[PDB]
Amino acid sequence: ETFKALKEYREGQHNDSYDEYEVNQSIYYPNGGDARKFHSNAKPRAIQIIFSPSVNVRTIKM
Amino acid sequence: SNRDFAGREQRLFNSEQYNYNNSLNGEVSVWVYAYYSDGSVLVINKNSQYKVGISETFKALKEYREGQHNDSYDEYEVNQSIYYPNGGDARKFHSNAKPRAIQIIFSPSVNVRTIKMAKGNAVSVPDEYLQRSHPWEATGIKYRKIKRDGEIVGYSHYFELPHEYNSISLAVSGVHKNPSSYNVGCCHNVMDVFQSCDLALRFCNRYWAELELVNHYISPNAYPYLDINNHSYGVALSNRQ
Amino acid sequence: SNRDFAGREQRLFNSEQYNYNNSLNGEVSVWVYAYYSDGSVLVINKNSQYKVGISETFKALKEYREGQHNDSYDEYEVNQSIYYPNGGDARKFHSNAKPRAIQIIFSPSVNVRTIKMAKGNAVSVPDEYLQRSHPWEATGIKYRKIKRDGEIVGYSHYFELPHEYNSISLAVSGVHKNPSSYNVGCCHNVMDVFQSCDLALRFCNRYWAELELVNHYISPNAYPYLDINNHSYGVALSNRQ
Amino acid sequence: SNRDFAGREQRLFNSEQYNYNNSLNGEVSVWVYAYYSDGSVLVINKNSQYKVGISETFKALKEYREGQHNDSYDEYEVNQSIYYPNGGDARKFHSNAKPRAIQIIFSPSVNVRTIKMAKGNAVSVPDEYLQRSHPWEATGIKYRKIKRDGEIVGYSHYFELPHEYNSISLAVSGVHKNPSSYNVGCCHNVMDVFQSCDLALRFCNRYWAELELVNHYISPNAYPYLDINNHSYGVALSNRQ
Repeated sequence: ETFKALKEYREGQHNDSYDEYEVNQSIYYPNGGDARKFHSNAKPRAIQIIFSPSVNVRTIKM
Repeated sequence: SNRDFAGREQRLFNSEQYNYNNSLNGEVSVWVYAYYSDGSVLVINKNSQYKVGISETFKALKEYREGQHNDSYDEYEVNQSIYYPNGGDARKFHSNAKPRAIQIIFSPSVNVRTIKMAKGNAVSVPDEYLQRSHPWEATGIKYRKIKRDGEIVGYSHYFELPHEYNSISLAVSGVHKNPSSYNVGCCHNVMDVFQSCDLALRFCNRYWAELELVNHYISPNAYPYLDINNHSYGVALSNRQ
Repeated sequence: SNRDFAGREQRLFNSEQYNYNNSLNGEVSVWVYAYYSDGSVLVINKNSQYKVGISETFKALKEYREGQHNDSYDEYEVNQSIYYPNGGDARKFHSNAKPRAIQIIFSPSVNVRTIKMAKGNAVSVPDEYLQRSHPWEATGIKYRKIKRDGEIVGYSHYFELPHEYNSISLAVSGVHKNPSSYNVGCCHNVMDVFQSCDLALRFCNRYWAELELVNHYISPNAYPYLDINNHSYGVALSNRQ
Repeated sequence: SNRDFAGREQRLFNSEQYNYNNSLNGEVSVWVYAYYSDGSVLVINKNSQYKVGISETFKALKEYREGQHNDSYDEYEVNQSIYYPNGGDARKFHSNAKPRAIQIIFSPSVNVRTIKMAKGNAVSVPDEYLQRSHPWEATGIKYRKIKRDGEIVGYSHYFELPHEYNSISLAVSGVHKNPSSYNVGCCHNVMDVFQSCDLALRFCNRYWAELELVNHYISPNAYPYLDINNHSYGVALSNRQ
């Protein structure tokens, strides 16, 4: 997944979508964007990766 | 030499400002800063003679973005589910409009031993139920000295609200220092204190970042501040050029 | 026997809550309930030491539905036609946002003889014209005891506004009981009462039905209430398990 | 002298970066730039081990302005009239959302003789009809060396779409250089190449101008670029300080 694809998207509701285009610009390069927030609440705070027990753990790559 | 009158007058002008603020004729001031997860900060300031404070509801401390969408209907529902568990029909687990932290700051003209805080729950009860509530706690011992160049420029109490259950109403209060034995609230001056209640000036605003707060609110007004990095701001004036 | 310490401690814990509230260290509390024709109810609550009250404009008591349509422009006009007959350009004869009834409730820690109400007209004049207005009426004799299990848990004043001309502003005030001869407002404690003004916590909310009010506001907080069926709510604590 | 170890280590650090990229352990990368009449540019980038490519539909290459109006219903219709003449009900002769030009860029770690392109028509057919389509053309001979300071920093294929009939789907593919006789896709490593398919990282974005692309995408990441003035960008690293 891309950075943008991992950001919170709320289906059928407002998403601050124009401002969040700008958030992205300021994430890709410091001071690159014209966003009206310091920290986007759409950014993931954590990640968990889970594999089925049928994986070989020594093959996992990230 | 002692004939540098520019130097002597500069030092006096600053000392006079320091001392005037600390006189019974001067201001006492309080600020509440509410810190939100998007990095924006709400400030509420009040400035008055004699005594000063601030009292806000749970809802009033929640992030409000002027002239933009605020999820306002869903946030009515968030409130209902905060006032009573499962009381609301909200489409989120955690409202990002809830303050993540609070900082209370007093001007150095406060008497720290007079500071009082009522930190209520979300229905504005200080301590679980009204029948068992003392209506304030004296929190002065918890205030840190905000210092610049050796000089106390302010007092800070900082507390996080990092858990889902930190949902608060808040009032704080302090009294202007008075080392005299003259009671400013006794019969000769009491109606002046009643007038001071009417005369107190309030300010509020939401800044997009702590950077803006520091650059455009704290610094231009020579206010005290302590930032999230534990760095002090303000201007030392006592016997200083 | 007298060796049932669980029983004795339960009774003391409750008696202590009763008595603490009624101490000079305790809360006094007031609620204004405004009842609308759609069955929803606005509550305003204030909780403070020493004395407490609530003061609202005509407009502030009108139904407001958070995050939904409110006929807001037409309701500006309704107001103009309420402030002066034929002063407005409203598209309705009677605004359903006007309160149909009011209930004032005080905690049992109030002294009923101190209760004061200023029930103004729509431009906030107590009695027709300011020049002839006493700024309050002492309404204590009109308060009914809200009782549970023999115990007074609160005091209620209920009044309807069933006529087209009942358009009001409203303020109410009461003082915490004090059977002592120690004046809490005299010179030794006066600045504490001034601080109590800053420290008072406010709450407001509109509930969709009296059922919600009873289930999710009155009951979980052990507050007193009297419903439109004349049924009492609250918790008796004096010498009770 | 030979005892300037800062100098020797600087040159090695750069040479190591050059060489690592070109190792079988390193990345191979491709970029598609689509140039629109309003001067904005869409970039699609993919970065992977072993081999890498990009495949897009006609519609996917059309200008999309995030969070703004896009004439989206009319542009559904534009598409219908592109897929079949007079198939749509569009209110324009020429959509300004259609790319005016394409540039394909590969990292210098590609083997140019492995580059393959399938430039289809608007219904994703490489050559008029599927029955007569070879599914790719080997276009390596057309790639220009992007050079800085003597060093090949990338490879460019640039082609305009200046006619009303240049309506394309597009896929491109290249393989990482491998001067060894070790086949990275043979049985000892084949499942690593299958994993590389999962592990490939994609990026896409629309920049308002080529200036922004150069300043904020190409330059900060030490990527190769050739601008519309035929000027080269990138960083030379082989045996350089």
